[PDB]
Amino acid sequence: SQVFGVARIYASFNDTFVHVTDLSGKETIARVTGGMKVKADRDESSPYAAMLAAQDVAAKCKEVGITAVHVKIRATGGTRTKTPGPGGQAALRALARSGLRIGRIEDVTPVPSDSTRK
Amino acid sequence: GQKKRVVDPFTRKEWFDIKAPSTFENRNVGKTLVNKSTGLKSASDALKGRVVEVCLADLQGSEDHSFRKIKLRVDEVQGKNLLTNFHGMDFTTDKLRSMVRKWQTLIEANVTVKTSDDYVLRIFAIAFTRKQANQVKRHSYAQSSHIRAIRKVISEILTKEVQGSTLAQLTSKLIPEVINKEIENATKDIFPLQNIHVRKVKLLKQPKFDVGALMALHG
Amino acid sequence: FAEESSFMTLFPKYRESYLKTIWNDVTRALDKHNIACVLDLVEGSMTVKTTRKTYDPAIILKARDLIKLLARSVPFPQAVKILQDDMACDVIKIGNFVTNKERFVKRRQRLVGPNGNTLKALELLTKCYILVQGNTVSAMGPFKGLKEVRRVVEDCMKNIHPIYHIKELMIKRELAK
RNA sequence: AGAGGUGAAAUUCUUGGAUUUAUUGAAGACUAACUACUGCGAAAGCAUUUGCCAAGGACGUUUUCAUUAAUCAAGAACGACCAUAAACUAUGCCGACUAGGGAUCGGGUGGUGUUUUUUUAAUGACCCACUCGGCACCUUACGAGAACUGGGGGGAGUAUGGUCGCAAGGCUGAAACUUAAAGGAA
Repeated sequence: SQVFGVARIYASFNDTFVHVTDLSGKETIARVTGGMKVKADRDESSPYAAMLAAQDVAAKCKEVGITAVHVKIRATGGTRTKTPGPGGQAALRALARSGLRIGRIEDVTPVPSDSTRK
Repeated sequence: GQKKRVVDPFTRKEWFDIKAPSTFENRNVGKTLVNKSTGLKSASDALKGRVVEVCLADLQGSEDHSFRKIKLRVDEVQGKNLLTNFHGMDFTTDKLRSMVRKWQTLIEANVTVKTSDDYVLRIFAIAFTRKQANQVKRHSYAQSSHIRAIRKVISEILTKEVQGSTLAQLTSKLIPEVINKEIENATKDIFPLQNIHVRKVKLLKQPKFDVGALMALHG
Repeated sequence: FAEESSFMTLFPKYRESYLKTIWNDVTRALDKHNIACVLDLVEGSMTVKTTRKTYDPAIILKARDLIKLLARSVPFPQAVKILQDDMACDVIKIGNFVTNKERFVKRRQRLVGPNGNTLKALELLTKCYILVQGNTVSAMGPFKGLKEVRRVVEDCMKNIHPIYHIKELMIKRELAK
């Protein structure tokens, strides 16, 4: 009975990105990053900024008709930190608090598999 | 300077839904937005290169495929539906990270095979060495001649399980994990080898369209 | 709520006599957050599972960090500091920085320090908990501390000594206050 | 309509649409997890699969040659364009030398249980004893162990009528001129 999108939470250090797309991942339903909801340029990675961004993402998601979101959460990855930064828990918590049903949480960070350091 | 203004683009989107082929259980996987089918770049042309990456737990209904996400490529589109074909299969990264433990060897194989069509697949496999019951020593490593012999029998058995399957027969083959039991029964006179998996099936090149075969796959 | 999520790690054999003793405290610490968890000794695994009463979506990822920390052999009272929001894991990777084993083990022992002094001073200055283990450096802690300890560990695997970074941390603390 | 990045910023990219997402293609580098006090190499060093080329090691041997051997001064091999790090807290009693102990890697012999299996050719895994040889680890017993170079001799201090230097004055202006304007100080 649901309509499922996908969340594409990118929770790096220094920033977070909540970017709901459709089930293909091609067309985008309301990407708002964390650094635009509050702006002193150091508070952009914060749980508060991820909270604001995820809440208005879920507002536009219920506007377009999406009642439930598969969540795919990634870190900065590559040859770098590989840990979901401070915005990931808050973006997922605001995306669940603002009405959307949550399905299939999965870490999708790019594990580099013999990276290009030296 | 001056940037642009706004016109709401979710009035000119259309909610096509996606049908899964008959190789699975319950096959209405979701919906998709695409721009409305105006003349000069219709919607049915802006589709057809779209893959959806869905979970086999939903595509089979049972939860014991909670890993193993598969990919469906839109090929035909009619009746506000999307007619999808098997385009890939992966594991979730936390599955193989839940498999790898030290003091054992992982053997992995990958072959480039062609099915009974002119599809070519790169099909992978991973397999972890097991310590037996009544084994006292902690290691159970492989002796690397055993790794060559195991990788040889694995490459032979999955290049035999393809070329003797279609994509319908191969998706129907890797739904109930039965190539894994084939590998284990072929391997258990070299090393024990716990949790063989296939981990990845990659489409490389596809033959032609064949709309009648697509519609016969669906029903 | 959440439909179903489950994570699982698998631990080495020597940990089981410890995990069997601390397991009731993991079960209580997760049952206040409404997460089920099992300890499967016949394989040597630990799974965390979202139950029907789990109203927090992102708590299963912190339980995932908890079971993989108990596999990576941090203690339990230092391990259930991961279930609270201002904390996070990190695993800095140092195996792929240098060629010869002599230089590698001397730079890693330079990271641990004379009598553990460099490691304990870095733990104090960054408020983190660090384990130098094998050819990787695990850390728990706040995020400012995690970025600090990551650049310290990678700069110690390159040639610049970690006491220089510790002096810069003491300077930067006194300039931040 | 921001994105980098930072302790904060900044340089920088950005409505010619950055960052994020999806599909695709290329280029260079690397071979994560498995990765160990484990394996190999004379050392420097060596981790994707498969094939070929030669090589090396231990083991097995009721095979062959018959002293061909060990040691190191010398010498030989390995080790006009885009620019880069190295060491940095460390350790122990030495050799001609006795037994060992637990584990581990490679080979071999025996034992007789389970994984195996069968009339296509072989090739296993584990357990237990014995054994040979390796990288290590924990103990043991007993021995003269002597006949890319350049240097004064301890640690911690203390004192100075010697030698060699630095170094104080005191409002500037402003001195031959008791002299402006502006400033310091109170």
